[PDB]
Amino acid sequence: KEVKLLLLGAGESGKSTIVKQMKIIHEDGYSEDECKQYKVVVYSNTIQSIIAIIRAMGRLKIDFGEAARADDARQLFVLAGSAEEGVMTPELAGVIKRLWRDGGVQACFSRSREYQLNDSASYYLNDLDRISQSNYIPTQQDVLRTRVKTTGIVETHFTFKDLYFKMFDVGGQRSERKKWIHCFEGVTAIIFCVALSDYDLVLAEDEEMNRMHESMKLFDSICNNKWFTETSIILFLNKKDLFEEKIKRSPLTICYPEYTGSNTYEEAAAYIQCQFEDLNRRKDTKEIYTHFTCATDTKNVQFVFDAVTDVIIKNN
Amino acid sequence: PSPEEAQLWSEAFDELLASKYGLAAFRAFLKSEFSEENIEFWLACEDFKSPQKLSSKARKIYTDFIEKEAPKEINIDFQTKTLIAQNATSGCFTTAQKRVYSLMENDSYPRFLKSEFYQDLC
Ligand SMILES: Nc1nc2c(ncn2[C@@H]2O[C@H](COP(=O)(O)OP(=O)(O)O)[C@@H](O)[C@H]2O)c(=O)[nH]1
Ligand code: ALF
Ligand SMILES: [Mg+2]
Repeated sequence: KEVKLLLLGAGESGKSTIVKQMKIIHEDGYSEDECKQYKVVVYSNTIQSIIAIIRAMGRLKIDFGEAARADDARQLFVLAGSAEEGVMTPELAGVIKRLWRDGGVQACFSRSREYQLNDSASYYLNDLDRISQSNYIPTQQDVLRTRVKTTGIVETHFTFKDLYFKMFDVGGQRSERKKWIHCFEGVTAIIFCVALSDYDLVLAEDEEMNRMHESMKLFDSICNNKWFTETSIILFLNKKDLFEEKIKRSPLTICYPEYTGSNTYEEAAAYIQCQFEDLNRRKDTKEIYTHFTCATDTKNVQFVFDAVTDVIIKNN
Repeated sequence: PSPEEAQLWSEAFDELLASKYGLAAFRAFLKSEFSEENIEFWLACEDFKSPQKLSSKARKIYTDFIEKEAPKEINIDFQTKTLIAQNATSGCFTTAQKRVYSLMENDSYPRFLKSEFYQDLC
């Protein structure tokens, strides 16, 4: 039989990354050429990431560790305009390196919640020497880490345990959600993605809205929507890794002002799970299959999906 | 088609948008991924880029592409939307055009190259 899988969630929640993991886990991975094609994206991601930090410093009133970085900071924008796909020159690499080691820049990086910084910034920036090589071919992790904004609706086909999986990947931004109705008919399961780490961040499309609340309001909308009654609502509480790192530094009370609990992984994660699971109104009738995932980790996604599939197999 | 002409589009995105038949093939693809408002907005931005007509065209474009819950609401961030909203001038949409351009180039355009609709033509 055929399965209509629908990947939903607010922007930057991890939908498209899960879609890549289906390719990795169920279709012999990415070829070398396929990886080479992401070289340009990895450079773009890296370059924009450092630029984001620099831009923020002025707004947030943060100064460079060494006054000599001002040169490099301006030199970043000069060479960002020239040094184009698909080569990072040694000069640019050195500029980005110096800026990234600088204490003022690091200060600003640490306050990234006050602006919009790619999740993968430090992943790439801390790995600059490797990626900056002219002979550099991105790894699968590099590919999985890349950020490319999904716009519209994209359909994928794969097979697993004798099931024809029709998978639908959509854009998560407010502007995109009108379009979601185009793939609501005949849905077997929805995998709703929540970026755990978004609890202290604000929406790129509205900087007065806390991301986690946007995700909550959205899930409430979907979860209780009467046309997904005969439809498996799987919840991926995603980015557990970034979350595990965040919760030691940034208090969850930014998101939930009433939360009297500790800032440790399992207690916080448990609290967030409740906030979503409590929004379910057909609690007597409808079951929510929640999982804590790391979309960029193949072993994790493979385990969780294997589980997800078994749910569907039993529930159909 | 050719495929001389056709083949050429995978080298760079400007080729595709520059050609008549190619631009039509891509709009067809975006329509199939329900992301066609991007190509439309860009196509609008070029006709945009008289001041009574510059004033005129701007409002029509805003209602169609930029207002909240607009029919063809494009996928840009809030920092870009506001500076767009605040700023009847020629270089007005430049930033928005560039963002949408990138949106198509980075996401849709690669998938267009791997579709059979282009793979056959080529
Ligand atoms: N560290 C980490 N990064 C993630 C995880 N899930 C997604 N990302 C990254 O977050 C960014 C946004 O992911 P994406 O799937 O494009 O978001 P989408 O808009 O919902 O499709 C990308 O750069 C991903 O590599 C995760 O579980 N852990
Ligand atoms: F929801 Al997205 F890229 F922001 F798929
Ligand atoms: Mg996506």
